[PDB]
Amino acid sequence: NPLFEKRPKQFGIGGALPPKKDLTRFVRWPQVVRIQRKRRILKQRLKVPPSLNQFSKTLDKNLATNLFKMLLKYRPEDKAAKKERLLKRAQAEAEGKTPETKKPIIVKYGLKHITYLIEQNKAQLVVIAHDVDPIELVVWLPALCRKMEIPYCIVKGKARLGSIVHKKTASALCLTTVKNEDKMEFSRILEAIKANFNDKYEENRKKWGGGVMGSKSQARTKAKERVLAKEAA
Amino acid sequence: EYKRSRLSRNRRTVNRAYGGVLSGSAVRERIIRAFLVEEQKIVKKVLKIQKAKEK
Amino acid sequence: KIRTKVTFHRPKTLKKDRNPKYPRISAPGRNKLDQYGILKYPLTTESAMKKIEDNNTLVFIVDIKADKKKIKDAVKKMYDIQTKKVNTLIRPDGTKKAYVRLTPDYDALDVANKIGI
Amino acid sequence: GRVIRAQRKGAGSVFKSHTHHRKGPAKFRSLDYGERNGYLKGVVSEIIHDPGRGAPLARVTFRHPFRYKHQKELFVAAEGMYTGQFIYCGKKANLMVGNVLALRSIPEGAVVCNVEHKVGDRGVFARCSGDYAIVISHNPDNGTTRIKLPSGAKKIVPSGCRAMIGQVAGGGRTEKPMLKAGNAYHKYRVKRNCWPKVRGVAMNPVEHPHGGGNHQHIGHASTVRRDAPPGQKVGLIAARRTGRL
RNA sequence: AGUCGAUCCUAAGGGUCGGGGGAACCCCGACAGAUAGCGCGUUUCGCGCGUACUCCGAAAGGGAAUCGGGUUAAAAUUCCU
RNA sequence: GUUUAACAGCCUGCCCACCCUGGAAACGACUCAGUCGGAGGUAGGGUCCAGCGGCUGGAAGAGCACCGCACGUCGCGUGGUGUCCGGUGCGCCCCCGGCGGCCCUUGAAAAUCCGGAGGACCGAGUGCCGUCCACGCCCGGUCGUACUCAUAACCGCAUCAG
RNA sequence: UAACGUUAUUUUACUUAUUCCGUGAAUCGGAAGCGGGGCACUGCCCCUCUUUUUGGACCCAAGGCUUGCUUGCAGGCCGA
Ligand SMILES: [K+]
Ligand SMILES: [K+]
Ligand SMILES: [K+]
Ligand SMILES: [K+]
Ligand SMILES: [K+]
Ligand SMILES: [K+]
Ligand SMILES: [K+]
Ligand SMILES: [K+]
Ligand SMILES: [K+]
Ligand SMILES: [K+]
Ligand SMILES: [K+]
Ligand SMILES: [K+]
Ligand SMILES: [K+]
Ligand SMILES: [Mg+2]
Ligand SMILES: [Mg+2]
Ligand SMILES: [Mg+2]
Ligand SMILES: [Mg+2]
Ligand SMILES: [Mg+2]
Ligand SMILES: [Mg+2]
Ligand SMILES: [Mg+2]
Repeated sequence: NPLFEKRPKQFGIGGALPPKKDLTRFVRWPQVVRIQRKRRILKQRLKVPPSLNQFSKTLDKNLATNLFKMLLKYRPEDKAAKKERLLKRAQAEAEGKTPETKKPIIVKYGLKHITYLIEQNKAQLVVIAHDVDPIELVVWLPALCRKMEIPYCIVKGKARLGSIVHKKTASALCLTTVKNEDKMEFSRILEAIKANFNDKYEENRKKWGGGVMGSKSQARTKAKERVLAKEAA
Repeated sequence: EYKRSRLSRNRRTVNRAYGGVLSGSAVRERIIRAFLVEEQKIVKKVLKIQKAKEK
Repeated sequence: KIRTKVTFHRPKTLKKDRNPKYPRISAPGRNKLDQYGILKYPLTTESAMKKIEDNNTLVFIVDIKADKKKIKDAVKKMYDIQTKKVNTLIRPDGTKKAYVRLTPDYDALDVANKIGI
Repeated sequence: GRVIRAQRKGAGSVFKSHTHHRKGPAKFRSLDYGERNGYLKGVVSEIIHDPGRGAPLARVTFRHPFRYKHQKELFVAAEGMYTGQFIYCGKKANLMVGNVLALRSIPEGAVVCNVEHKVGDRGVFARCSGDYAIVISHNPDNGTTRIKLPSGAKKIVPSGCRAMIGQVAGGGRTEKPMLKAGNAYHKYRVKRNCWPKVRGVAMNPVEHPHGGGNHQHIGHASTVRRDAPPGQKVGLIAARRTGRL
């Protein structure tokens, strides 16, 4: 008991060698990491034209969760389900004399088909991924949806859209019709999305983005402004 | 010719701290310097504590 | 994640040993340097005979690709005789010659008589 | 019609520096947290001669700030420094000959050597034997210090640039006459193939503008244009004046 | 020929990856970069270190180890003792 | 002509360097030259370092010289004696030691080897854990190796006074 | 010499393009705490990051709190 004692270490310039510390912010990262970080920095710094800036304002968290839990029950059949349905149809063709089957109600995907449905005015709701690369594929989609009076929303995750439609990624999704039991909630989500995106399209058309400097330069500017205000008062 | 398999240990070892590397006078000087410097460090720390107590 | 080193090191990733679907070569190659190919023929010059008589040593003409270990193994296989040491040289004509000294348990003269020189 | 010697210099391969026996570059420690904020102590272990360099160099051993090992450095020796001396490098280092300090901490009128041009470059100014820079004034508004260089020029550098207190050792070397060609041969043998030098008027026209003639003479003004192409730019280049003062 | 050399090391330098040029033959050469790997214990996996060439370049530089005596027409610090 | 190899042991201990006692002017010691000493001289006693130094084993059984017997065509046969004791040196070749002069010249790197600072970790009671100690056991690849190296063995058209 | 508009030359602001420098990319920016000073009274503002008689050494955490279960030992926070 009396043999135990403290051995404090005096850490400082010229003192005891410091212990292992977090050096993550000083790491010489690989080229890919460095470039992907600098790309984000440059996009933040440069001024974003309104057409691209409109993609920074995505659907709110609660609204997105509601929309996606709604979409999960309209997913397209997977490969196993398709094969099972096809084999059942083949088995029952002759025996059941080709019985009629109700038209399926599922989400639509694929930029070609979505654009065609929007142009034909069959689409009732459009969902656009915010991180499409190259973004020229969907930068005009909000304008087309506004012109066709089709409610559209911009959501986070082409990967999440692809997961909805059993794909790695999906540029956009579309709903053309909804079930009777879901019509009321679909109308609710539709009015929310229309008030969020479609009605603000005109005002967002003139709003530029970007122009955000680094934290250190922001602090310098704030210090200069504080000095100026203190001197002026 | 200094290889262990070729030369006896006593021929290549000196029985003292830093034996075979530092001379006896150098080792003595190092020991004295270490002891005196640690003593002066203790003296400085005690003097600083006493001054802090006084103020 | 906590990084204590400023330098970035490539992480270690699993590697797999080759498991080819087909063998590139259908079957293993033949053993070109067998004992018969190693031992061409004994030397029957005056110097070779003197070596046999005096130093209990046989003189052989050997494949240039053969080493001392292979020469010893080939001599053992061919004649069932131990070797104390094998010395080798390459003659100016380009062929390898080997002085193979048998152990005292074996008689070079008897071995030569059995071989047929 | 032939490439002149001055032109051939640039290709090198016989005009490259002779550096076989040199002891490595002489420079300050890499600027780090300890030197930026406090001070770091090292010990001078040896004073050595660097072939081809008039000024002696000093080997200094430091304790690594954050590793268990010795940090070895080679500084341009300042006059008065000796083996076993303690050297202090940092912003808070005392103003003593041999210490390396940021120019912001060096009062006006101070004599320094091996002055940095860019913060952290480890010293580029006033490194030759007997040479030094003088601190003239400070400007806190833009954080810049003014210095007088050995040539007499006044230069403005960031106040964070470091400099060693004192003048470079080995001064007065050039006072001694050499008296013979052998001394110059030995001097330049460890520097580069730049000696002896053949006068242009002693050559034929093919290899020098000054060559030729039945008498030895230039035949045209030895002052040449600043924009004269290589091979033609010989003599007194862009001279604003000539002759005695 | 384990003992004499090459072989090993590196010198001036040479040849290169990546990168940068170049119509291209090629040019610069570790300089635009996720290095080779190295130690400890092991359910062969874990832990800890890891500054972009572990390449060529000396039968006079550096460097593991042999001595007498004898022997052939011609070999020996290599053959015999 | 009257010889003694590598290697192993013991002894010795150049010129230096180092250690203990002690405390010096009337200064002393000292080299061819210098130089050294209260930061400890002279003096007394020791330690270490080199050796291509000494003795022993190797090793006299070998080599050499001399004197005999024998086959006398082919015994590479057979036997004895000696190989000892001193001197000398601005001598000659090589190696080493220690000083001094010279430089605005300061006169390579790496492989490799040795030593040291630290002590995480580690063992038992008639056996355990370690052990750079002594002895014993096994193995050691590939290529070059003849000869000339020159008034004829290389180059100069040659067996060329270069 | 200004309301409108054209033209030319200078001064100056930003940093992400671009250029340059240093490093084995090892404490960069802001704030807050531990200590030291004054004020008058409980708050303010002003400063520091621990090392300067010596040719020494310095790494791989002691200690405290807290969990698995009662520790072969192992997992977290402070120390930092
Ligand atoms: K030319
Ligand atoms: K020259
Ligand atoms: K001249
Ligand atoms: K002329
Ligand atoms: K003239
Ligand atoms: K290229
Ligand atoms: K390269
Ligand atoms: K060699
Ligand atoms: K022998
Ligand atoms: K030997
Ligand atoms: K040890
Ligand atoms: K030979
Ligand atoms: K030769
Ligand atoms: Mg790397
Ligand atoms: Mg003249
Ligand atoms: Mg390439
Ligand atoms: Mg190698
Ligand atoms: Mg005899
Ligand atoms: Mg120890
Ligand atoms: Mg010819």
